[PDB]
Amino acid sequence: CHTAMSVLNPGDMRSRLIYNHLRILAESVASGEMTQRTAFRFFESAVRSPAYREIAKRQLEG
Amino acid sequence: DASNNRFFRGYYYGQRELHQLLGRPHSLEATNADGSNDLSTYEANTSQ
Amino acid sequence: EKKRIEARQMMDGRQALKKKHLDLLREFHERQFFFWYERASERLQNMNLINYVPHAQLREHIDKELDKYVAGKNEPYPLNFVGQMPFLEDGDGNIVEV
Amino acid sequence: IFDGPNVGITPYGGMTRLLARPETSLKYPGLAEFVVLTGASLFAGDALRLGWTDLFTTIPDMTYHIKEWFDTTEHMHNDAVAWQLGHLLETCFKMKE
Amino acid sequence: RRREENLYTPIYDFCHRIREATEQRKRFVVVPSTIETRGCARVMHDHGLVAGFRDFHNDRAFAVELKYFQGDSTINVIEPCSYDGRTEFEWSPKMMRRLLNTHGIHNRLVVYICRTADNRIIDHIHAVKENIGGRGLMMVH
Amino acid sequence: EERRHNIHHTHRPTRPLPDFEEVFERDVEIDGHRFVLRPRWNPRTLQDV
Amino acid sequence: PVQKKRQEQMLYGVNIPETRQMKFEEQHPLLAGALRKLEGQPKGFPFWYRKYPTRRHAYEYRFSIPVEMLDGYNDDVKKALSKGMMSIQEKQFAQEAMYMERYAEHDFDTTSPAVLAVKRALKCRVLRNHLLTNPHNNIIKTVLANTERKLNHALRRLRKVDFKKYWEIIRDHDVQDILQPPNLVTYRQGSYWKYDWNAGLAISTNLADVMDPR
Amino acid sequence: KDPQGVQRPSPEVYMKLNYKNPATISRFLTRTGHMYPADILPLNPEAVVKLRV
Amino acid sequence: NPWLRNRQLPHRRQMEGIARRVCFVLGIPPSEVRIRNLLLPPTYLDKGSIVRLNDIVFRLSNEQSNLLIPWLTNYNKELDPKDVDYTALAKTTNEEEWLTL
Amino acid sequence: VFYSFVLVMKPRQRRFTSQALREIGVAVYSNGGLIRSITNEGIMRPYSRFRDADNTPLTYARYIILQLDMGEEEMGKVDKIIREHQDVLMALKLNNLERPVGIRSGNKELQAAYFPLDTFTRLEEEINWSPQTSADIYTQLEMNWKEFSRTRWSSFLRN
Amino acid sequence: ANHPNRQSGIQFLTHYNTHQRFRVNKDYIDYMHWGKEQGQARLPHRHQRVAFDFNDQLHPTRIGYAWFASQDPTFGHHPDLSSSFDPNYRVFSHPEHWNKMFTKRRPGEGDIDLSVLPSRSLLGPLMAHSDTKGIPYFKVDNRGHSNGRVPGVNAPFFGEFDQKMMQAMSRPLN
Amino acid sequence: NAYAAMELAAEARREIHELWLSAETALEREKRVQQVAALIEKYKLDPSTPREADVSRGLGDAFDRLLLLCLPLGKTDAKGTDNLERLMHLAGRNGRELSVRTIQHLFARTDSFAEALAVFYTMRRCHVAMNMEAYYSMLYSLQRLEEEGWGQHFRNEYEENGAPSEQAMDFIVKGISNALLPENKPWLGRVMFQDRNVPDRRYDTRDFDELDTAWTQRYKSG
Amino acid sequence: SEMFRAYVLERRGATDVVTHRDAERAAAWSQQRQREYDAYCSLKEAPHPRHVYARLEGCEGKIVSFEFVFEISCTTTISRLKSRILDALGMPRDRNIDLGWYLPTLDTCPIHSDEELMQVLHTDPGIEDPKEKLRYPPIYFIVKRCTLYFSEWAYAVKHQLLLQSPFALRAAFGLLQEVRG
Amino acid sequence: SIYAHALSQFAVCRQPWNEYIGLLTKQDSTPYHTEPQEKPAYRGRKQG
Repeated sequence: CHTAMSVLNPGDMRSRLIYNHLRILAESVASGEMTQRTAFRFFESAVRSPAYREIAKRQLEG
Repeated sequence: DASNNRFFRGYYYGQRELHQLLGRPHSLEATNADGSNDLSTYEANTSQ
Repeated sequence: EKKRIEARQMMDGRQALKKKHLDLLREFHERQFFFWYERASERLQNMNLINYVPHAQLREHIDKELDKYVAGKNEPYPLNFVGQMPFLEDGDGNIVEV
Repeated sequence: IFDGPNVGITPYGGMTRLLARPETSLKYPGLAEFVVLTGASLFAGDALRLGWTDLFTTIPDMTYHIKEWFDTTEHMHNDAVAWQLGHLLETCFKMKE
Repeated sequence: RRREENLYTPIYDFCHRIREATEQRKRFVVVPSTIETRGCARVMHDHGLVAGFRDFHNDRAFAVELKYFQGDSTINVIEPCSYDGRTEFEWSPKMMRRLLNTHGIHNRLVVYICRTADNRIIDHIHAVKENIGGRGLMMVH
Repeated sequence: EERRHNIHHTHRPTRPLPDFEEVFERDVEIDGHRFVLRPRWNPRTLQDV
Repeated sequence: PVQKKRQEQMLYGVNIPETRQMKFEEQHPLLAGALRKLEGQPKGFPFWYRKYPTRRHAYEYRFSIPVEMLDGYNDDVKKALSKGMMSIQEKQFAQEAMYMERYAEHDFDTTSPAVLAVKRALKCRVLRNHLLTNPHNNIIKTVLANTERKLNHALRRLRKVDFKKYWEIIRDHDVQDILQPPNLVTYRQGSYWKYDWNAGLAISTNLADVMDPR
Repeated sequence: KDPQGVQRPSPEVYMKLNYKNPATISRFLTRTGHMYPADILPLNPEAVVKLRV
Repeated sequence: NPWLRNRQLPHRRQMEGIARRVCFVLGIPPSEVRIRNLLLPPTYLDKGSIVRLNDIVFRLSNEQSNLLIPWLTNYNKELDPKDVDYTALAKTTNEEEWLTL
Repeated sequence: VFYSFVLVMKPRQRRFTSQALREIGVAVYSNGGLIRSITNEGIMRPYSRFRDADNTPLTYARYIILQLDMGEEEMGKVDKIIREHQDVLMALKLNNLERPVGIRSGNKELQAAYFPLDTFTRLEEEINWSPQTSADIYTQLEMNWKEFSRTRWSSFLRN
Repeated sequence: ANHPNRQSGIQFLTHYNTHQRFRVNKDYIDYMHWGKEQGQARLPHRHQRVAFDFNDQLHPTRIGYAWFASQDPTFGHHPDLSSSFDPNYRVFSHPEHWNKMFTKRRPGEGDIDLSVLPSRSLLGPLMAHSDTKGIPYFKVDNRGHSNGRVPGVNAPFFGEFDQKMMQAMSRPLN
Repeated sequence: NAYAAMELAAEARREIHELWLSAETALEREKRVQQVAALIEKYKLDPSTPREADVSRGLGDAFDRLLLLCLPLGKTDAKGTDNLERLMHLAGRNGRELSVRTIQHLFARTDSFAEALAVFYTMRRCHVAMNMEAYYSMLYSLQRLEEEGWGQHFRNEYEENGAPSEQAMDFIVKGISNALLPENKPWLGRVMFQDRNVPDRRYDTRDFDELDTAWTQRYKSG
Repeated sequence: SEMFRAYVLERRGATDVVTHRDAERAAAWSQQRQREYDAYCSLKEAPHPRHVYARLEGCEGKIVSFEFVFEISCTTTISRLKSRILDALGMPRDRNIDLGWYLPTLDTCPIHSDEELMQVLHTDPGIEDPKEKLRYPPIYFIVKRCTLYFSEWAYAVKHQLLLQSPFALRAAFGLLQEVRG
Repeated sequence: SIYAHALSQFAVCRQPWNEYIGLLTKQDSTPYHTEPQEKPAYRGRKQG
C-alpha cells in the first residue's frame, strides 16, 4: 500500500526497471529478510534515471 | 639563520618581534617562511 | 634583488591606486552634495513661507488670536488641534455660547 | 559555421566529408554547395535531419546530471557500462515525448 | 576573548569547518583563504578527499566542495596538528617516514600535510620522497 | 585611433597594424548590387579570376 | 583652567578659520571670483562646493548648510539655522570637525594619528565635565576610561609620527595626564617604551634631518 | 501571515497616533483603557511606542 | 612598472586638449594640427626607436642622417624578449575604473 | 519644528491672558529664540479637572499651542519660567519634533539617509495629524505641492 | 550542554567571530518566535548561511530582461537574480529588540528600538517628497557594481547558464 | 484646424533653417539676436498662445537649433535672457524633453561667465529638473571659459615677444592649473560611464550638422 | 502647515459637520488640471504632418520617402501607412509587414498599434540635417518582411556570394567537388 | 558588426523551450491550483 499510495512520483511503474526493484523488495519483505522500513527507504532511494527531477518537470506540476 | 635552521623560523616569539621592529606586515600563516607577508618599505626602496 | 624590484613595483602601483580611489571618493562626495543642495534648497524655499512672529508684532498677533472665537461672526468657526468646537467667549473671555 | 571564403580562404575542419556524404546529396541536394560557398550557419534541426548526429537535449546544465548519474553507477564490466550509458542516452538525448 | 584560551589558526578553524560541514552533509563550505589553507585544499583534492575547490581571489574566503560515498563522508577524521599558533610542531623526515609504515607494509592511507622551508604545502609522501622535514598542519583520512 | 596618434604603432613597427582604408574599399557597384563596404581582393570579381 | 576654557569656547560657539577662505581663493580662483561677483544675490548654482568637500566640513550653520547658500532667504531662517540654535551634541560635533580639519593631512582623513588624537581628546573632555555634574553613571565612567586608553594609544603613536603636533595637542587640550607611565614596576621593565615597538614606529625616525648618523 | 502584526495598523493611522487624537488612541485599547497583551492584539513595535507615549 | 605604463601615454581627451591649447597660443590653424605620441623603451634604446625618432619627429632624409649621425650604421641594439611588450598596453573598461588603474 | 508646547491655562479675563502670553513671549525673545506659531484655541473641557495656584479645581481651561526655536541650554530657563507661572495649569513639552518616530528605520527614506531638513522646515501640524484630518487634504496637499514647485525658483531668483 | 544561555551550541559554520555561538555578543537569538523556515532557532538564517546543501538553492546574486537578449526569448526571470537581497539584514529578535526584563511584563511595557524594522508609517514618504526626482534620476553615485563589468548584472549574458556550480569549481588541467 | 498650425510651422522651420545655414560673419551678434526675436514675434512663440494653434509642435529638431540660436546674448539690454525662456517654456508645455546633447551645445555656445549663469538660471525658471548632466556641462563651460582667458593671455604675450615663455609651454601641456574635471584624470568627469565633455570647446554650426548628418547616413546605409 | 489648520464647523440640515473651508477651491483646481490634460491628449491625436523615411530590412538597400499625415483618431492608420509604404516599394498591398521604430539611440522597437504610433510621433522630434531642407520633421521606420520570396532569397544569396573573395569562392567549390569525387 | 548583413535575413531565431515545456500537457494539472501546506521540519534532538 505504502509503495503505491505513500510515494509521490515513483517513476513510471510499468517499466521493467522500477518494476524489478519493486518485485525484489516485496519478496524481501515477505520471508523476513528485510524490515518494512528498510525496504521502503530502499524503494524510494532506488535508481531510476539521470536528471530525474528535471524530467519530472516535463510531466508533473507539483 | 631562518633559511637553514628550523628553530629560527618559529614565528610567535622570535620572528614576530623582529617583523614588528623592521616594519614588515606579518601574520600567523604567511606567504614567506617567516611571519612576513611582504617586504617593509625600506627593503622595497633600497638595493642592499 | 629581482624579488624586491617587483615587490616595490607592486607596492607603488597599489599606492597609486589608492590615490585614484581618493579622487573618486572626493568626487562622489561633491556629487551627493549637489544633490543635497537640490533637496535642501527646496525645503528652505518652503521655510521662507512660514510667518514668524517677530517681537514688534507680538501683542497684535496674540490679540488677533484671543479673538478667534469672539461669540459672534458671520462665517464658519475653525476647530481645535483636538478637533473640538470650544466655548465661544465674547470680549474679555466670558463663556457666552456653548 | 563552416565558412571562410568570406575571410578569403578555403574551409577547414573536415565537415566537408559530412557535406559530401551521398546521404546529404539525397536529402538536401544543393545544400553542400550552399554551405561551402556561402558562409551560412547550420543548427540543431538540420544537423539532426542530415543524420550528422543522433542526440539532442533540452535540459539545463546536462553536464552536472551526467556527472552525478555516473556517480551512482556501479561496476566496470562492459555490460554494466553499456546499459548505464545507453539508459542515459535513451532518457535524455534521444527525442521522445 | 581571554588569556587561557587557545589562539586560533586559520588551519584549526579550516579543519573544524570542513569537519562540521561533513557532519551536516553540506555540498559546499566557505572557508578562510590564507596560503597554507588553499595549499591543504589542493593536497586534499589530489588525494581525492574533496570533490573540488576554488579560490576566487576573494580575500577572506574560498570555497571547498565535499565528497560523499555510500551514504557518508569521504572523510573519516580531519584534525589540525596544533591547537595554538604559539605552538609549532616540527616533522623530521624519519617521523614522516614512520607514518608511512604499518608494521612492515607500506601504508599511504592517512594523509599528513606540511609547510616546507620552501613555502610549499605538501603531503608527507612527497616530503619523504625528497627527505625534507616540514612543519605540521593537519591530518586527514 | 592608434594609427593616428601613435608613431611607434605606425612607422616601421615591431608588429604590423591593419589599415582600414587598405582592407576595405568603400561604395562598390557590382552588376546590380550596391555594397556600402566591400573588402579588397586582388582578383576583384568572379569574372576576373 | 585650559580644558575649562576649551568647553567655554565650544559652548558659546565656534568659527571656520578664514584659513579656508584663503586656500579656497588661491586654489580655485575662478569659483571665488564668481562668488565675488555674486555677493548678496541669491544663487541657484552652488559655486562654493569646493570649499566644503565633506558633509562634515560645514559647521557654521546647522545640518551642514554653507553660509553663502543662505543669501536670498529670510533672516528668520538665518537665525533658525544659526549656532545659537544648535543642540549641545551638534555643538560638540562642531568643535570636533573644526579641530579634525586643523590637523587633517587631507580632507577625508580620519584614521591618521593626529586626527584620532584630537577627536578622542575632545570626547574625553566632554565625558569628564559630564561626570562632574551627574555623579553615578558608571556606563560613562567606563566609556571615559576606554576613550582615554585609545587616546593614549593615538598620542604615543603621534610622537613617533611627528612630535610637534603631539606637543601642541597636549598644550591645547591639556592631556599630559594620560601619557604618564602608570606605575614604576612595569616602567622599570622597559614596557612603557616597549609600546612603540609593537606599534611599529620604533625605527621610523629618519635620522638624517636630525642627529647626524655618523 | 503576521504572528506579531507589523501590518496593524495600516499606514495613515500612524499619523494620528499622537497625543491629540483621543479617538485613534482608543481604537487600540480595551474598553477600560488598558493595552492588549501582545499575543491578543499584536501591533507593530512603532505603534506600541507611539501609543504608550 | 608594467602596472604603471597603462596610464602613461595621454588620454584622447588630453590630446584634444593639448591640440586646441597650441591652437590658442601659437596661432596655428586648428584645421591642420597633427599631435602624435612616440613612446620609447624603459631602460635603453633600440634601433627601431632611434630610427623613428630621426625619421618622423625631426624630418631627416637618410643622407643628412648618415652625415650627421655616422654610428647609426653600426648600432644593432634591438628589444630583448623580456622587454618586447612595453608598447602593448592593457585595455580597461569604463565601468571597471575603480578596480584597475 | 525645533520645539513645541501645549499650554493648559486658567480661563481668565482677556487682559490677563494677553499679559501672560506677552510675558512668555518676552521670556522667549530675551533668551535668543524665535516663535514659529502661537496658536490660540478656545476654552475646553478636559478629562481631568486641574487645580491652579489657589488649589481650586477647574472644570474648564483654555488651550494654547507654542512652537519655538531655541538652543537647548536656555530653553531650560524658558521651561522653568513657564512651569512656574501662576496661570499655566499644565505644560506638555515636545522635543522629538526634528526626529519623529516615523523615519530613519531600516532605509525607510528613499533617495537619502536621514535628511534632517525635512521635519525642521515643517510646522507641528503636519508632523502630528489633528483628528479632523480626512482624505480631503490629500487633494489640497498636492494642489499646494505642484503649485509651490512651479513658482519656487522663479520667486527666489527674482532678487 | 544543559546550561541555559549555552543552548545555541557549537556551530563553526557561522560567520561570527567565535565558533562557540553562545559567546557571540552580536546577535542574540529568540527561541520562541524564530525558526519557522530554518528548522531550529539556533541555526543561521537562510540569507546568512556560509554552507550549502546538495538539492537546495544557494544565495541569489543581487541586481539593484535587458541582458538576456541573446538567450531563449521566453526565458523568464532567472531564479537567482534578486532585486532586493541583503546578506546584512537584521531579523527582529525580542530578547534584543523588545526586552521585557526590567519590567513586570504587563501589556505595554518593555524597551523597543525601532531601527530594526523598516518603517510602515506614512510619515516618511509624506515628509520626504520632492519635485526633484530621486537618486536614480540624478545619477548621484560613482562606481556601480563593485566587481565592475558583470555578465548577468551590468553587461549582456551570452552562452550558457550553469545553475549547479559544476564549471565554477573545476581544476585547470593545463 | 491645427493642421493649419502645423503648416505655418513648416514655413517657420523653413526660415529657421534659412537663418541657421547662414552661419556667417554677415550674421553678427546683434543681427542674429534681433532676427530671432523677429521670428518669435512673427509666429507667436510666447507661452500666452493657446495649446492648439501653437506653432511649436511641428518644428521637430528645428526647435533646439532655434533654441541655441538664441544663446550668445548681444550687448544692448538684459532682455536677451527672455527670448530663451520663451522657447523653453513652450517646450515645458508641449511635452518635449530637452536632450542633453542640445543643452551641452547650448553651454558650448556661451561667450562669458554671467551668460552661462544666465542660462542655468533660465532653465531653473523653466522647471527643468537638474541632473548631473546639467551640473557637469555647466562646470565644463566655466573651465573652457578660463582656459580661453589664459589661452588669450599667453598668445597675447607671445605676440609682443616672438618666442613663447615656459609658462606658455606647460600651460599648453598640463592645461589650467588646478582645474575642476581635469584631463589628466579622465575618470572624474563621467556620468553614466560615458564621458561628458562636449562643453570644453566652441562648436561651429557645421559641427552640430556633422554629428546629425553622420547619424542620418548611418541610417541610410547599415 | 496652513492647510491643516483650515477645517471648519457648519450645520447641514439638522446635523453638525466638519469641512475644509477650501475644499471646493481645490476641487476647481483639480478640475482645471483635468481639462488641461484632456486638451493635451486630444492634441497629441490631432493631425501630424510628418516626413516619412522607411528602410526595408535586407541586403538590398532601399529607402522610401514620402510626406504623410497621421490622423490618430479612428489600427486603420497604421495599415494606411503600411499600404502606402508597400505602394512605394513596388509590392502588392497584402504583404505582411512589421513596422518598427528606429531610435536616435540606434535601437529599434516594434509598433503593433496606433496608440503607440501616436507616442512615437510625439516622443521623437526627428533628427535631421538642415542643409537638406524638408518641409516637415522626418521619422525613421524600419520595415521587416514576414515573408521572403524566392526572388528575395536569391537576391540575398547573390549579395553575399558577391561579397567574398572570388578566388576563394572558386577554390572552395573546387575543394568540395574534389572531396565529393 | 560592419557587414554580416547578407546572413541576417535567412538567419534563425532560437526556439522557445521554456514556455513550450511549461505548456506541455501535464498529468498533475488541476482546475484550480492549491499550494501545498508546510512540511514537518527537524526542531532538534529533544523535539524530533
